[PDB]
Amino acid sequence: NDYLQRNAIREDLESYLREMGDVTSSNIQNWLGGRLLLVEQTAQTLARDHSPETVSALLEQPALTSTFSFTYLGQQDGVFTMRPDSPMPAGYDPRSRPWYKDAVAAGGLTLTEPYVDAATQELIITAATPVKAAGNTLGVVGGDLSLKTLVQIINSLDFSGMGYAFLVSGDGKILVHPDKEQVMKTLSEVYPQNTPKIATGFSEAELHGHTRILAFTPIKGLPSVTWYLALSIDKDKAYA
Ligand SMILES: CC[C@H](C)[C@H](N)C(=O)O
Repeated sequence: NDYLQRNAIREDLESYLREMGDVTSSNIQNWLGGRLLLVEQTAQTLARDHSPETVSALLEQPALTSTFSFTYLGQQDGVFTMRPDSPMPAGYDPRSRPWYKDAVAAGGLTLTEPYVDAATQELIITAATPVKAAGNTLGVVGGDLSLKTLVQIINSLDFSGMGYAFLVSGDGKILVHPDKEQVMKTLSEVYPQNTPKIATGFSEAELHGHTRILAFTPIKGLPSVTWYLALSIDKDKAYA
């Protein structure tokens, strides 16, 4: 009867959303991965040669400057070198920054959560890794990514007009979202009454007057972090 057909329709939809979540998660994994690779390659080059002349020429290579807003080296002694140039706030110390600390704590590649950029003052995410030469940490290489760029990547398609995608941490922190007002809120703040759980399937919740279906897919291949690709789908539209 109705209930079994209700379930048949629901499972069909969940199957479709699962597919979508999978290949969308892979897409963002692979996009982020190319950037992680540049940072890794850059740090490994610097481990062998970090003279001021090499640092300058390296950070100026177009494969970096056309990929990141800024690419930079923060050294163990606090010295900072960045391309391209920017006005910089007084007091700046790269060793105090989230990207530096996250990279050293991970002992290798990392992605920060959004943090307030020192110069542009906007939220950004950074790919970073320590520069290690024979066990000696010389400093950390970082490359900055705009949140705007990331929302574009995971929202390449509009899911038949059913909804959109966002990024969220395992602890429920919204990292990247089409709605700037939702960024760095938690799932619990956005959904105080009936909070979607990250494990391990599908949830309904109410947003802006409408029932949405939320589904979370792990993003693999992100070193040191546990992030999910979330689909947020208008429920009534989806079943139509
Ligand atoms: C100017 C920005 C620097 C390079 C980095 N994104 C930071 O805020 O620490």
